[PDB]
Amino acid sequence: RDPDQLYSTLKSILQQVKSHQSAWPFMEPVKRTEAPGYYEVIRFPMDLKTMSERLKNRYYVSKKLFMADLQRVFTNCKEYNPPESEYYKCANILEKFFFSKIKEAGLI
Amino acid sequence: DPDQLYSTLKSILQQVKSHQSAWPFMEPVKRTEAPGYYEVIRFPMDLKTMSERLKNRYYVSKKLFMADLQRVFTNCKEYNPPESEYYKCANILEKFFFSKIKEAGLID
Ligand SMILES: Cc1nn(-c2ccccc2)nc1C(N)=O
Repeated sequence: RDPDQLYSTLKSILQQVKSHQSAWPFMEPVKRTEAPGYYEVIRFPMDLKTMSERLKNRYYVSKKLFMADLQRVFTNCKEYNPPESEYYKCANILEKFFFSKIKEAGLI
Repeated sequence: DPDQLYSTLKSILQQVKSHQSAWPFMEPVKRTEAPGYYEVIRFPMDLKTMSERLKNRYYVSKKLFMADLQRVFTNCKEYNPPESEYYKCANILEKFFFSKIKEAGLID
């Protein structure tokens, strides 16, 4: 009602974010191969697989914890990448999608 | 050497407040104009409050400043529809903000 309604709603939102066509940069921990020096620059890495695990592990006891993890994915992307890069574009597209899903669910 | 941070922050904040897309963010959101804003947004922020905080010597680190200004954008994006003028302004100004922060070496 309180606790497991939240779990179901977050799982649904997170699964929908993950299936979106712009989610592909964010699906797994950034690979050093593909961004040597990423981990020198970004101090709190986050990605959607880590979020899936956190969710499964019952970490997301509130809306604000879930929002902070997902928002971190986007702020990492915008800190690391130039504004006209495909990655930055994907972040803003997926963020719009995310907020519509949050609103659609009445999450508060 | 001593007031270097203050000077950098003041310059960044001044440029952000002068930008043509800053107008939605210049002052606190009024309840009369935004139904249930303060039910949904728990950490309101605006650029007049940031100006005060800065004058008040609250911004003792780059991280405190970046968190406030990022909050201005994320509040807007959560609350408003994704094709609204406000949402468009927020992302424009957010791109501007990340470029100014990078330009000043305050991250990377
Ligand atoms: C809502 C909203 N309303 N306003 C607003 C700004 C200026 C004049 C009148 C209203 N800003 C926002 C915002 N930044 O979310």
